[PDB]
Amino acid sequence: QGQLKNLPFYDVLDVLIKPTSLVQSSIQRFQEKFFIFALTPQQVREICISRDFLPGGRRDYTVQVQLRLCLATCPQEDNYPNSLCIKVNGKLFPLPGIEQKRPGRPLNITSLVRLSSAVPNQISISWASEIGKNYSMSVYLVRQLTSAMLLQRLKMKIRNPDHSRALIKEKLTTSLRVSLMCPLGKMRLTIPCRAVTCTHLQCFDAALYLQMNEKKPTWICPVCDKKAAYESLILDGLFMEILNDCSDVDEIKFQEGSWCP
Ligand SMILES: [Zn+2]
Repeated sequence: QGQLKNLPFYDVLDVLIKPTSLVQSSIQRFQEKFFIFALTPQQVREICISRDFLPGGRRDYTVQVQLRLCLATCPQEDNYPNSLCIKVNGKLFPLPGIEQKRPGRPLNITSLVRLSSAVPNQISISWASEIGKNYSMSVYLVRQLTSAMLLQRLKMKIRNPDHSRALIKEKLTTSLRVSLMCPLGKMRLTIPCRAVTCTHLQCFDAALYLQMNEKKPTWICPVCDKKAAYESLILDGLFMEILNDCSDVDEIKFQEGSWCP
């Protein structure tokens, strides 16, 4: 209870505060709760040496303290309570009526964190309750990953050319036409990719798809607009073979796994 969905661009290094119910008075609308964590000496050093270019162009800590809120039992997306107000060591953390419907995201609170092991850090959370909607907070130490990093990991996880040949033949059992260009970026595919759930043969470029979700993480497949989560992604060996053999060719027709332009 209170566990959140995995974020593909973060590695969890530690749980600083385990999922914890934000208990509400039933009588008063507005609520406030305080939480303490304390970094170890090695965690402080971890943050301090971690600075690098982030997306946006800013140099900052890539090892971060990340606060997440969600409804309360299975893994949930980030969701905020009505009138959420967060203070960290007394300083207000700006966030990036009855029906507040604004979508939650993880909060990088590192820049208000006291980078010390001798002194505890403190977080205050205020909110206004809503009937039959219960929330939970947790705080993690995370390393933010780039798209290159996700790409690399994705490479270490690729699909037999024969799998797609059987979909070709178990589909045609006229002519099956497919493009070698990215529907996202319009240039020639470099690393061809789709979700295992996708029933189409058309691929998209892994690197460019992960660059887009790095900025605005929607995880929607550009070909068919179904869910295309990071963990569902595969790289098609067949389209990789075809890419190393073609040049100046944009589209191909498959027959009963042969292929012409
Ligand atoms: Zn799709």
